[PDB]
Amino acid sequence: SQQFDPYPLAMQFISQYSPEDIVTAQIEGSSGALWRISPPSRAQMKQE
Amino acid sequence: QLRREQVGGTKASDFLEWWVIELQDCKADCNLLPMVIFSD
Amino acid sequence: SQQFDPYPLAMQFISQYSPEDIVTAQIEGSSGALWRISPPSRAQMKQELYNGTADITLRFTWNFQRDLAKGGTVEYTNEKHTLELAPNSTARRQLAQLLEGRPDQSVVIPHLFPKYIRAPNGPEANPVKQLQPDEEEDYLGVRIQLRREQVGGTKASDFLEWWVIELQDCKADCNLLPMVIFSD
Repeated sequence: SQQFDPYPLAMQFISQYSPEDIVTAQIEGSSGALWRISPPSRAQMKQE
Repeated sequence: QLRREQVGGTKASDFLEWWVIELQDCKADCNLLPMVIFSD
Repeated sequence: SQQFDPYPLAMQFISQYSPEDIVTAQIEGSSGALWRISPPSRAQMKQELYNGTADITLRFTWNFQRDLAKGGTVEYTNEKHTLELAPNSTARRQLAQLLEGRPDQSVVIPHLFPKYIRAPNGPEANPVKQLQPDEEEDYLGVRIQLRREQVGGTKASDFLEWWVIELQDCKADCNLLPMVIFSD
């Protein structure tokens, strides 16, 4: 709320929601799986 | 970004690939992307 | 409509639907992903495909996801076409040969790809009974093939495999399979 306090529309929107009703999703960036693509489709990707 | 890892021969298929994405302006949690969502 | 104009049942069925209510799904044939199977399970596949006694099944399943914001309750409509393979028949032996690593071997499974499908408001995307009266001989055939790519040692696990399927009678769009579906 402090971060978005100057703005009126943002402030009313955030005020509308309870604190235990908003969640932060800490999606990992690097923790992915192997990229699986057939070599022909990857070559076509690069060429296109 | 794309990460490679040699295994082992064909050139491009010769080794493992995966993808790493990170936020544009990251200081210390570069390996993490927050996403705030409001659920009614 | 012109293509199916002589037939009465087909003509009434097509007339029933609006032109902006039927869609063609240009599912790609060759643009697949790597076939991932554990080496023991692939070896067991090949061995059971050669020296098997019980018939082995082979199923082709379609599944349509429709937008749920337009009303309607069921959100997925799916159905499968199951084809049996009797032991030592030509197709099963052909597949067992296919897994051997031949460079340009191919197999043809007759009557597997139902071209015209219907997607009702229920979870049964049955193939149109009418446009394909035979219901088993009107299904298109599918040419299956396996592609290898050397990497690099164990022989069979030494290199990448994926599968490419294409329509039985293809002239220029061989890398594409159309699938016309009527949605109520």
